[PDB]
Amino acid sequence: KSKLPKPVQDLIKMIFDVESMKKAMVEYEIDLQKMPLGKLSKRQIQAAYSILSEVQQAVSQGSSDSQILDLSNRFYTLIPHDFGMKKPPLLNNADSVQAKAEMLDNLLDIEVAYSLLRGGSDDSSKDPIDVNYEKLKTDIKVVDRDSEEAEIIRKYVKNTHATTHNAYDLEVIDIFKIEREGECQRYKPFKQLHNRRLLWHGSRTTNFAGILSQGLRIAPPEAPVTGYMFGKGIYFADMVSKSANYCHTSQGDPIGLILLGEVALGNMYELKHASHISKLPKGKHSVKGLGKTTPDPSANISLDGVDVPLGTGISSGVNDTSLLYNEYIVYDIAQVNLKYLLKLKFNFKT
Ligand SMILES: CCc1cc2ccc(CN3CCN(c4ncc(C)n4C)CC3)cc2[nH]c1=O
Repeated sequence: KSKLPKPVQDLIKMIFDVESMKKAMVEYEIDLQKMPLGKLSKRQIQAAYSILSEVQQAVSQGSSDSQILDLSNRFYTLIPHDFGMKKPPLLNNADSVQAKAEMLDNLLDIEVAYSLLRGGSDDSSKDPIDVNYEKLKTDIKVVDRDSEEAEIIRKYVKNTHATTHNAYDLEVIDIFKIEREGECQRYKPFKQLHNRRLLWHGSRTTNFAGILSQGLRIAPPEAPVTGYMFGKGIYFADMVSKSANYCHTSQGDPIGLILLGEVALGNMYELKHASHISKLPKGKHSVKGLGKTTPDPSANISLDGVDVPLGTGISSGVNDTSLLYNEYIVYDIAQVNLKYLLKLKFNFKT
């Protein structure tokens, strides 16, 4: 039997749940009979991203819907979708490209999680929770509820739930302190950079075995850059609810996971509208998407020499922006040092 704390054991059970991986694929309208979990490969995902990039070019160059039908069918050939003896919807627009790139980004994390379960050793004398914990190459510790670090984290959650995300409220169940093997060493060129901030990143529970083993990653070269608002980077928010929306929890599955990462932002390239960039302008280290609302800067605090923007939301004074809240993007995986993982209960009012 495992000696791991019960909250860590429950976390491991959650992120390696095979039935949850299947459900995520069903949600993504994938045909499980034609493409089951075991059949998912990096090669097929990579080939589907390329078709998506082909669709991105045909949509921008104003190709006919007749010409687009063949690229759309090509996509469904690589990634079977659930329809039956039916005709699938046309991938003939930017919204379609964006939704399919988002789906493939999720399939990459699910493939990692499933490859970790199949690629190891089999020993019935060891607790399978202990076996799976070791596959993550991450030290996971429970943060004491009464500590100052837990108080700062709970205040950050409490103060940054946006009014426009009023459909649910959040309850912090567990706070974990996480240390991914070799991540601190990788972060070393950025450890003293200015503007280091503790920011949120939400994701589906089915992505966390991939996030903990491989860290936060950028979409591959084959992925269509126009499929992402600020291009292929790693996205963060300073508002908990903006990130919690990415958990995709529901009344039937209300437990979600969200990260707190130290992000070395440096000189930020400030943007108000979409810019599908391939690289940053010289001297810039990140992108800050300017929101209409920002946490109150007078309420900024320090937790281990890093800024924590835990103030309640106030007007940023920024006009004519496509964003309600800020977002931060980095384009080098080394600019992120994952610090905490929170298990949250969503209480829906709807
Ligand atoms: C503004 C805050 C924010 C933005 C946000 C945007 C998108 C995703 C979805 N993630 C799917 C898996 N994905 C991936 N997994 C593997 C690869 C190679 N990639 C690219 C990374 C992206 C989650 C997000 N959470 C947030 O809190």
